[PDB]
Amino acid sequence: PSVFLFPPKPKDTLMISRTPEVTCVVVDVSHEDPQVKFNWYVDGVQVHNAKTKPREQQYNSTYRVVSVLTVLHQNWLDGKEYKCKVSNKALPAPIEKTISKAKGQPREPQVYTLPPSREEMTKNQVSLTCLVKGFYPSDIAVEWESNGQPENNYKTTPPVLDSDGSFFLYSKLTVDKSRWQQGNVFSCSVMHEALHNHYTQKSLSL
Amino acid sequence: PSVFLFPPKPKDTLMISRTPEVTCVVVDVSHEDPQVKFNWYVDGVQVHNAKTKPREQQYNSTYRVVSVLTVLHQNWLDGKEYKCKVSNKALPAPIEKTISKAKGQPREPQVYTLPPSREEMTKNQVSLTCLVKGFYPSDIAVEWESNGQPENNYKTTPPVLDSDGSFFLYSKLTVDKSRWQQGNVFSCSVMHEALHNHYTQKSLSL
Amino acid sequence: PSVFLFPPKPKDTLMISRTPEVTCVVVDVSHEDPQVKFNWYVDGVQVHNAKTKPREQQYNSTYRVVSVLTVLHQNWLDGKEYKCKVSNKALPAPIEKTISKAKGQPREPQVYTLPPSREEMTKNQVSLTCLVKGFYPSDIAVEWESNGQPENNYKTTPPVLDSDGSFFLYSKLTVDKSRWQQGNVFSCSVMHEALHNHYTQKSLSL
Amino acid sequence: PSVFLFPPKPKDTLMISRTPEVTCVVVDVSHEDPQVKFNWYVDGVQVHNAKTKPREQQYNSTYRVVSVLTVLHQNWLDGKEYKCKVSNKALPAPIEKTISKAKGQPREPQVYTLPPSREEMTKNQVSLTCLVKGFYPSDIAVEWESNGQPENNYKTTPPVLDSDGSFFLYSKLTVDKSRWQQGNVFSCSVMHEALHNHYTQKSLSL
Ligand SMILES: *[C@@H]1O[C@H](CO[C@H]2O[C@@H](C)[C@@H](O)[C@@H](O)[C@@H]2O)[C@@H](O[C@@H]2O[C@H](CO)[C@@H](O[C@@H]3O[C@H](CO[C@H]4O[C@H](CO)[C@@H](O)[C@H](O)[C@@H]4O[C@@H]4O[C@H](CO)[C@@H](O[C@H]5O[C@H](CO)[C@H](O)[C@H](O)[C@H]5O)[C@H](O)[C@H]4NC(C)=O)[C@@H](O)[C@H](O[C@H]4O[C@H](CO)[C@@H](O)[C@H](O)[C@@H]4O[C@@H]4O[C@H](CO)[C@@H](O)[C@H](O)[C@H]4NC(C)=O)[C@@H]3O)[C@H](O)[C@H]2NC(C)=O)[C@H](O)[C@H]1NC(C)=O
Ligand SMILES: *[C@@H]1O[C@H](CO[C@H]2O[C@@H](C)[C@@H](O)[C@@H](O)[C@@H]2O)[C@@H](O[C@@H]2O[C@H](CO)[C@@H](O[C@@H]3O[C@H](CO[C@H]4O[C@H](CO)[C@@H](O)[C@H](O)[C@@H]4O[C@@H]4O[C@H](CO)[C@@H](O[C@H]5O[C@H](CO)[C@H](O)[C@H](O)[C@H]5O)[C@H](O)[C@H]4NC(C)=O)[C@@H](O)[C@H](O[C@H]4O[C@H](CO)[C@@H](O)[C@H](O)[C@@H]4O[C@@H]4O[C@H](CO)[C@@H](O)[C@H](O)[C@H]4NC(C)=O)[C@@H]3O)[C@H](O)[C@H]2NC(C)=O)[C@H](O)[C@H]1NC(C)=O
Ligand SMILES: *[C@@H]1O[C@H](CO[C@H]2O[C@@H](C)[C@@H](O)[C@@H](O)[C@@H]2O)[C@@H](O[C@@H]2O[C@H](CO)[C@@H](O[C@H]3O[C@H](CO[C@H]4O[C@H](CO)[C@@H](O)[C@H](O)[C@@H]4O[C@H]4O[C@H](CO)[C@@H](O[C@H]5O[C@H](CO)[C@H](O)[C@H](O)[C@H]5O)[C@H](O)[C@H]4NC(C)=O)[C@@H](O)[C@H](O[C@H]4O[C@H](CO)[C@@H](O)[C@H](O)[C@@H]4O[C@@H]4O[C@H](CO)[C@@H](O)[C@H](O)[C@H]4NC(C)=O)[C@@H]3O)[C@H](O)[C@H]2NC(C)=O)[C@H](O)[C@H]1NC(C)=O
Ligand SMILES: *[C@@H]1O[C@H](CO[C@H]2O[C@@H](C)[C@@H](O)[C@@H](O)[C@@H]2O)[C@@H](O[C@@H]2O[C@H](CO)[C@@H](O[C@H]3O[C@H](CO[C@H]4O[C@H](CO)[C@@H](O)[C@H](O)[C@@H]4O[C@H]4O[C@H](CO)[C@@H](O[C@H]5O[C@H](CO)[C@H](O)[C@H](O)[C@H]5O)[C@H](O)[C@H]4NC(C)=O)[C@@H](O)[C@H](O[C@H]4O[C@H](CO)[C@@H](O)[C@H](O)[C@@H]4O[C@@H]4O[C@H](CO)[C@@H](O)[C@H](O)[C@H]4NC(C)=O)[C@@H]3O)[C@H](O)[C@H]2NC(C)=O)[C@H](O)[C@H]1NC(C)=O
Repeated sequence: PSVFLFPPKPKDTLMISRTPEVTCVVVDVSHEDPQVKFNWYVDGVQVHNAKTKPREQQYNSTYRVVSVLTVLHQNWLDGKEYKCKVSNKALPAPIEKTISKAKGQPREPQVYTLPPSREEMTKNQVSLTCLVKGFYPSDIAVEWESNGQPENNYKTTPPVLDSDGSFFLYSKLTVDKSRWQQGNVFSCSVMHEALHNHYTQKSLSL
Repeated sequence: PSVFLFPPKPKDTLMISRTPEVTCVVVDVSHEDPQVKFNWYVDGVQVHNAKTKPREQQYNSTYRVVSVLTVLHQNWLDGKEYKCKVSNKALPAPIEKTISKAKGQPREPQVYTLPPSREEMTKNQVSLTCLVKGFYPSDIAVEWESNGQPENNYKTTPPVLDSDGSFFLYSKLTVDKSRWQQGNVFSCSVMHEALHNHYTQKSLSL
Repeated sequence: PSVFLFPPKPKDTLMISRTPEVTCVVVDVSHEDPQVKFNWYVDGVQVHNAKTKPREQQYNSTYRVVSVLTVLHQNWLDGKEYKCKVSNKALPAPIEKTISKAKGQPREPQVYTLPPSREEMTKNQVSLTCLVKGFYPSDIAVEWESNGQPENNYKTTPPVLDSDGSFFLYSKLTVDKSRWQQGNVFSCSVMHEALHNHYTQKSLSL
Repeated sequence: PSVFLFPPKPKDTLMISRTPEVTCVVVDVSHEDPQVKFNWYVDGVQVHNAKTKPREQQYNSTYRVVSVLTVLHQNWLDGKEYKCKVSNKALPAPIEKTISKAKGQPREPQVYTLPPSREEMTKNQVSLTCLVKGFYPSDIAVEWESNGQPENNYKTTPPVLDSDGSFFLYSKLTVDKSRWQQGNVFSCSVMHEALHNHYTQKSLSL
């Protein structure tokens, strides 16, 4: 019987709108010793009931019981260590897996905007590109805006480790040629931990 | 013995960095019946221990006991009704004061930037002005940036009710003439509930 | 039982036609000790009967007795300290609340009128704005005139302290686009203590 | 006991000099039932001995037995389905995991090379970028050359699915400013299934 802690999705931490949650999961819960008793400790103080809220589930030939605890942004972004202390009878001595954003003197993500190669103009749909480099840690979200209104045709590579011990990632927003020539202004937003107001925006036009 | 609920400061709600808190206070707590027992209910479910955390305090010729409960942005911005149910013996039937951001189909704050009257150029320190109008509700924060770096010399009128049932407010950033002539770019940021990404920025230059 | 002194409205002080009055008010006057005896002292000499003139009034579960004393412009603008010395039997030692408007070197507000950001022109109703800065003390009132006739659509932020130890405040007069383009002449009037003839007017047009 | 099939590395498939191999691996092989009997079938006909060649290995508290089969370029690029049929006594009915790379009409990536945003020039190290889009299937590898000699400072995002059902990926080669200004010629090489000679190269310079 082994435990697994799950950090929250980025998007949900960086925004005041969402509810980011830390997830703890237990798999391989023997039919004979089905009792699992979760114990959550926030940094140090037990958050007891806090928000923990499981359910049981039959699976493989075993069980999978998942218990969830809500997290306060503030605390997370500030590194409060979150701890899961799960207990069973089959198990010998309760397992205690832990999890916190990975400490690490943050690096202010650099963000540039790059236009389509003359070459691409040859086709009926050009492609704009905004590289987001040298930031830390991975957590970060990118979104595109052509005005106040944000666009649809766009994807975002996940991050890769650079040599700096830094991070970088790209994002494409394919756009119908006309648009681009008709010199419209586009902007890719980058929300992250170190951006002064957890945000910065750049723009591409003609 | 009467109770008073206190909504959180704007700044602390709109940002993922801060810890916005709802404050409940009891004044006029008779020397003979000093026992006050707080009961907090979130929307409906009692948050029992949640985060409540008071202390007693001798004052006037009476007592003032303040108990505080932490609030999750999400929930607040979404209107969860927060309720304080205070009880004493002197008091007849516990008092139950409540409090939630004031419902009200929000209005996307319009934000413009205005330069100094030719007339002001006459002095050794000009003044830039960004009006923030027609938004709702009052909650909103304004900050100034000349580059990535944010400035110091600046104040922000509180809001006033307009005819629209809307709100508006101004903000000055006095700046040394040279600066202004040396065509530097300035920007006043407006963080609010309805701004797509809870933010928008405008700029003033030459 | 607690007393509250009320300085006169600005308009009423700065003009020779109005009668500006200082108001003293008593709240929570216990049904058993309803006797309240007003004692007015101007600067030093008791103004005894002067113009004091109350009446009694039953309220929530208490009484609220208001007594008023007329003030001479001259004396006020010159700083004569006005004092209210209220006495009751319930109360221990009569309360003596005082009131004079600000101490110090009044300063001449300098006023500028500013037009609507081109951007605002995009809408069906532009907005004119006249900042009134660097004045002392807060006392001051603003009024709008598009001709000899003054307008209606307009509000006035209260003052905020600046760094000069000075004061400033703004005022909006939203106006329907056409009229503004139709190059009409508008003026925001500023009545204050240090304006030569306790007034000054500026205008905005095309 | 569970089996895992491993497709060959791209470079090894697209080139006539390398030997690309499909790998089959068995984990959690119980100390009591350590007998694992590998059965390889190419597309349909069992390749019996073919080239299969394992060995046993003790691990955590279990065994991990890896057996490898060499693959003919031709057959692979043509889609021959490769199958691993592993059997043990502990296990109930042998596991048969399969593996062939993608089905469908491969598509010819179109490649563009893009320069660093003027803005980047502000720093001590610019960054070159060549987007590789609209290709199928994911299989593909990129390499950088500044001459005949290929560089080191560079990473390569994995692919992401686009809307065409196509694929695209980027690759950064940070380079010290001077060199870029010193107008040196750089080229990013793209080896893939549909590139005429399973290759194509583009260059960036001044
Ligand atoms: C009997 O059956 C059970 C389930 O049955 C499955 O069977 C298979 C065949 C399948 O086809 C289905 O039929 C069915 O799912 C078995 O349970 C499994 O038990 C495994 C252990 O034996 C366990 O392995 C771990 O898996 C980890 C990740 O697995 C992902 O993939 C699953 C399927 O795609 C998915 O369901 C999982 O949830 C998980 O994906 C991510 O899960 C998050 C939880 O919800 C989720 O988070 C969300 O959270 C917020 C909250 O609202 C919000 O929802 C967000 O959207 C979201 O972020 C993620 O989104 C979600 N992703 C997706 C795409 O949904 C894997 O990481 C583990 O790796 C570790 O184990 C190695 C092996 O021992 C170690 O060597 C490694 O070190 C590693 O752990 C390291 O930990 C270190 C510190 O913690 C790190 O430094 C290091 O980086 C880690 N290493 C790595 C490389 O990760 C591990 O393999 C399975 O997850 C579990 N399945 C499920 C679903 O529970 C059961 O075991 C069976 N019995 C047996 C024993 O055979
Ligand atoms: C014995 O002494 C006690 C204290 O002693 C005081 O004595 C005086 C003379 C003083 O000089 C000192 O010696 C000492 O302070 C007495 O206690 C007082 O009891 C009063 C009742 O008798 C009570 O009146 C209410 O006051 C409300 C606001 O008062 C502010 O001002 C205080 C002093 O400046 C300040 O300390 C208060 O805290 C409060 O200011 C704001 O307080 C928030 C609480 O901390 C604070 O919030 C923060 O929260 C976050 C959390 O971290 C973060 O900290 C943020 O930074 C921050 O936002 C605010 O910042 C803080 N502001 C500042 C500048 O710090 C007043 O609003 C009440 O008005 C209501 O009452 C009227 C009369 O009955 C009603 O008619 C009105 O309707 C009104 O209630 C309405 O409610 C509706 C719905 O709720 C609304 O629709 C409507 O808008 C409301 N109306 C209005 C106009 O408000 C009320 O007057 C005093 O506050 C209390 N003082 C203290 C400090 O507790 C005790 O009473 C004495 N015995 C007696 C009976 O004589
Ligand atoms: C009962 O009840 C009540 C409640 O109320 C309610 O009720 C109901 C039933 C009815 O009946 C009524 O009453 C109401 O509705 C009570 O009483 C109340 O309350 C209180 C007491 O407690 C008071 O006081 C408070 O508040 C205030 C405000 O007020 C104001 O406003 C209002 C509104 O509107 C009004 O009404 C009033 O009056 C005021 O004002 C006004 O008045 C004046 C005079 O008359 C005016 O003027 C006039 O005159 C002139 C001459 O020339 C001219 O003519 C003009 O035109 C006119 O008009 C003005 O203008 C007006 N305005 C308006 C608004 O309208 C406040 O202020 C206060 O406050 C205080 O406290 C706080 C806290 O503590 C603070 O903050 C502040 O500040 C103060 O104190 C102090 O002060 C100082 C100065 O600045 C400072 O510095 C310091 O610091 C402070 N301290 C502290 C602590 O802080 C208060 O609070 C009220 O008012 C009342 N109401 C009425 C009616 O009035 C009672 O009590 C009960 N009973 C029992 C329970 O006991
Ligand atoms: C014991 O323990 C262990 C743990 O671990 C650890 O430990 C230690 C002690 C040591 O010893 C070791 O082991 C380590 O460290 C265990 O085992 C383990 O774990 C597991 C089992 O459980 C496994 O598996 C998992 O993971 C995976 C990953 O893997 C990968 O990676 C890694 C890292 O590195 C490696 O190692 C491996 O191998 C892999 O890969 C690799 O390999 C291959 C082959 O060899 C390669 O290739 C090669 O070959 C070629 C030919 O030509 C060439 O030569 C090249 O060059 C070479 O290299 C490759 O490349 C490599 N790579 C790397 C990375 O390196 C994963 O994958 C898996 O996953 C799964 O599951 C999940 C969940 O479930 C999912 O998601 C996925 O997906 C999968 O499944 C499935 O799949 C499919 C496909 O896609 C899908 O669709 C589906 O959906 C799915 N399902 C689901 C549910 O979802 C897994 O998880 C591992 O691996 C191991 N490790 C090792 C060593 O390996 C055991 O178990 C224990 N015991 C007991 C307790 O029992």
